[PDB]
Amino acid sequence: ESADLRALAKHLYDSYIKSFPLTKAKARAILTGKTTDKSPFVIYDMNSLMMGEDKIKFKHITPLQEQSKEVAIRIFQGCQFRSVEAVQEITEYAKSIPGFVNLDLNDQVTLLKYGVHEIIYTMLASLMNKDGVLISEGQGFMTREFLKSLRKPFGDFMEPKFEFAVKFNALELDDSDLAIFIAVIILSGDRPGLLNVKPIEDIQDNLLQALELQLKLNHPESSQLFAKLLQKMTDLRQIVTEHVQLLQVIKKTETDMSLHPLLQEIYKDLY
Ligand SMILES: CN(CCOc1ccc(C[C@@H]2SC(=O)NC2=O)cc1)c1ccccn1
Repeated sequence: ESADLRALAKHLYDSYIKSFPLTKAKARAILTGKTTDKSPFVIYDMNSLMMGEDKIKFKHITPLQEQSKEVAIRIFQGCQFRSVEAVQEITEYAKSIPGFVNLDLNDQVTLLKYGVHEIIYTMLASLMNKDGVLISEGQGFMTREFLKSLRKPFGDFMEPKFEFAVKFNALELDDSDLAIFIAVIILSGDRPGLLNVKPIEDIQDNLLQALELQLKLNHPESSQLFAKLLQKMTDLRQIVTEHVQLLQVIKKTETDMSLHPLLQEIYKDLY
């Protein structure tokens, strides 16, 4: 019934607020000009990239990769580092979805493993506009053209995300909508190697109802927003497979690669 669907929507939105530091609301403000405390440092070329990394050096030190390697790869490892952090926030959020923790532990792993990237790219869109993407928790803004200049391999790993983002952001979803959308993505019963599909689908069915109600109430005038949003799920899935193909190419043609352990777990045998 409706009351429970709304309570489910709010539960998810609250845990979403607690699990993810940089929400779309905060992100759009920064990208717009609101919040009077700092303007994002913009990296649009190699000089600015240097100045950006220097400023980070004026500050304390953090276990990362303080250059001596190629730009395209530092940037590449930078995204992966941020992804490791994302996996932890997303996993915490996943555990807040009613029913999730009670699913077979193996399926939780599988759902997480296949849904984490689709969620990372969904959340990333919130930090992107047609010209760039926020980095360092809003501290910075790296341009789309700069990312597209990196040597060919790495020069085009973000372009598909930007293209998806522009389309996705045109739906103008807010955080309360995204929180439910993300839950629907995690609770996908079509993931490879699932042992108990039934339990997963019943949870997703409730999530879908809650999402539909949310979009109708929060966006009364947006015609077929629900259906359009569900279709974006095909694009997200494609972005992930593309990315995995690009990772294979790199592993096959780069001297060496090196992927963070947590990411190694996620990528080990994935679509
Ligand atoms: C926050 N930014 C913005 C771009 O942000 C991302 C792009 C792709 C991912 C997915 C990663 S990259 C990989 O191979 N596997 C993954 O899970 C995650 C974030 C940066 C950009 C440069 C340096 C540090 N930070």
